[PDB]
Amino acid sequence: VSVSEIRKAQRAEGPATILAIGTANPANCVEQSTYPDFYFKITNSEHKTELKEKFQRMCDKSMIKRRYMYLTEEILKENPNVCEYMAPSLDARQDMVVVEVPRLGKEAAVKAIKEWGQPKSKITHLIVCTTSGVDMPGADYQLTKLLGLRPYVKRYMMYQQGCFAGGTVLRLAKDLAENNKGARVLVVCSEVTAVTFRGPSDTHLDSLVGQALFGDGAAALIVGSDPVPEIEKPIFEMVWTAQTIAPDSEGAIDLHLREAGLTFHLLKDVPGIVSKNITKALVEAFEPLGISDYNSIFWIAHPGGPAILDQVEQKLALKPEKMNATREVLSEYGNMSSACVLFILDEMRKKSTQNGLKTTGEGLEWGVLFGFGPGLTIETVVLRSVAI
Amino acid sequence: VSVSEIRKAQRAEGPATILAIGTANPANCVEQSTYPDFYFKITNSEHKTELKEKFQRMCDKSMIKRRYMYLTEEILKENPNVCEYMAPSLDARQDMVVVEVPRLGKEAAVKAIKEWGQPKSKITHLIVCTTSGVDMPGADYQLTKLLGLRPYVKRYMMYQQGCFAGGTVLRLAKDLAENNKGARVLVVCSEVTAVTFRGPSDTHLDSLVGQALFGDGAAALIVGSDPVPEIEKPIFEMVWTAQTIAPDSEGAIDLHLREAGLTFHLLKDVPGIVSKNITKALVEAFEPLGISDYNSIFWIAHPGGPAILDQVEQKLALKPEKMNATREVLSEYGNMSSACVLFILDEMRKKSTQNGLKTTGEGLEWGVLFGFGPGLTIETVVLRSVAI
Repeated sequence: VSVSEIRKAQRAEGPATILAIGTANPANCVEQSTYPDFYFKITNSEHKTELKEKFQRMCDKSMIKRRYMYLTEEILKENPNVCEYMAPSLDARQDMVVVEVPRLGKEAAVKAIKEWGQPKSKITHLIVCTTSGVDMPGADYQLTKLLGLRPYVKRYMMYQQGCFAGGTVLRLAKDLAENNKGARVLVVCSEVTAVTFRGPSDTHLDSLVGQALFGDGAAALIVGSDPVPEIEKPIFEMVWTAQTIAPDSEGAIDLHLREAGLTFHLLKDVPGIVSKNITKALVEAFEPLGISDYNSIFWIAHPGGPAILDQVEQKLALKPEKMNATREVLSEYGNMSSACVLFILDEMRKKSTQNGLKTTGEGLEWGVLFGFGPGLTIETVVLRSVAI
Repeated sequence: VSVSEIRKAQRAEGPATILAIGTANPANCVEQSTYPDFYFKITNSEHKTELKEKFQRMCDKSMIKRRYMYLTEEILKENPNVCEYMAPSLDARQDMVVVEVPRLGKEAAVKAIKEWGQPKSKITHLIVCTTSGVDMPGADYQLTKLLGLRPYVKRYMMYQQGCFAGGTVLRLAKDLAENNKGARVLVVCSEVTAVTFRGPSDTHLDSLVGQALFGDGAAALIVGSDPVPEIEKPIFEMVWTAQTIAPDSEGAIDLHLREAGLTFHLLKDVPGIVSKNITKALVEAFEPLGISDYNSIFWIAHPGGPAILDQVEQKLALKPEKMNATREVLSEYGNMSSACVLFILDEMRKKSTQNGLKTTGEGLEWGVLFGFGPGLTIETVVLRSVAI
């Protein structure tokens, strides 16, 4: 047997391409304007006047209009340990998210498969990504079951990943599609805040900020190299990826899975660290392509908070329109952790097509997608649009 | 800018190759002959006489002479919640393994990098895999810091994976090395039983079986395509991989992460399912290669328990020597979950080289490595040996 023959016959030829995007969110919609009143009443903290004022300002500055949440008032009233700031509550939280993560991801995945138009039996790889809960067999096994994928689908279960992982799953699917002839990767990010929700405490305002920002959602992609012309429909192409850890950012964002659920901590200035290091990330990606005008590429940035977006825009002098798709997803859905950046790609390509632009990346050729999260980690994906 | 030029210049040419292997284990060595006495005492269950006799039979049939355990008598005496069959103890368990996982992985990784002999700054990708504990930033971030890797190393944090993911990390590193010119992947699997350890209960004999089998260990690999002749030293080549879910195996092995730590459940006959499904996995892998004599290839099987090995050997009529390296690792270390198969590759190539055989695969050309675990999942990696 010749391994070099086997190897040339095994691998794909072209760039890993996004061929379909589908999204889903819990039915329960939570208005941001009145969230403070609702959250202080459900967590029994109505008597903390200075603290609720603090949360009202947080919610007012978030630039989030609404979020979708698996957690309802009814569910929360049955779980006082989840409504406390710190009470043993992981078993109850796990019981919710071990079921909700695959459920919600299945909705998003069905949508993406329908868009793609090809038999689910041609799905050869599955990436499932979440930051809410873990189990064995994982959510990857659950989604194989729920979707009726072939039992020999090759699975990649990405657990406890964090806000920066929409970039990581793309980085992964790129190598899976490109190195394997005929491979079609289903990619699912599904994030539920039932593991992080907790009551307010005036000595942990970083935990509280989280309660203003994180929302639920799943996004699914079909990724593959060598699309069949006129049968499959390219949306975006991946060209180059990177992951780095920003200097001076030790302990900026930490989340620990405990008996009281997933705690959320912010010890450094995230917006300032991201803004200070985004240029270096851009030159590593775009210098080899000869591009240095960052207003000439389309943008996708994980909206960890609005201040990240503002401080990046200001550092680079981005025109205000560059972050439009990013800010629309933040407005309608809040920070959905790893899924957010995938919703943004959907928003951008949908708006570009609806508005008659020349490419799926706002009429521009090249673009960038950034994931930001614990480490402080920056994930970079270089994208090329598709004509029409 | 041409994406096809970029794609041709970006990818590697040859098969992903294992270039170094290093292992490590906690210093505390626990003899199996006297474990029943020690465990029924540290868990305050000396009254449970019938149960303890059942354990001694489990331990005597295990074919495990010793195991290395991070947990010591001193640690167990400071953690009575850990020694109960089911007491709130995840926070204590997480505090142990969030630190011991990357500590032990770093020992293994330093050994492999020393074998490899190239500057650690040439490590471009890092896969870290564990079934014990989770945290954010992960053990991948911790090992990047502990080892001094470049902060732009591309990371793949595989958490809550199970016995079966020694195969998974090889499946993963194959695509990473093969699709990226110059990529050198450090792979670390590091497994500590402090999240599973718990007292006995005579109504849960499946959990008790876990206490007789699982041990601690880390194994590290350097994986890359296009090795530099006579600078780098190939050990094994990967040629083809697969992952499947055996029919009729729902709920065979389940592990849940709870406030009381990671529970372990066995509801089906694992040895029976693995043995009924192994032929199908071998014909998928070897039919395309023209090979059907399973005694003509070298073998690496995850030793979940000894009955898995006995029932596979019997089904296939394997000669008794085929499972030698597997059994020697089971004997000296126990089931180390995802790290186990990697120690078995290390034992086989070291014995082959020590005994003056012609290849690193016991003098044979082609081999197979199998990972077995929750799902019921079977991971298959086809390997070619290297001369000398």
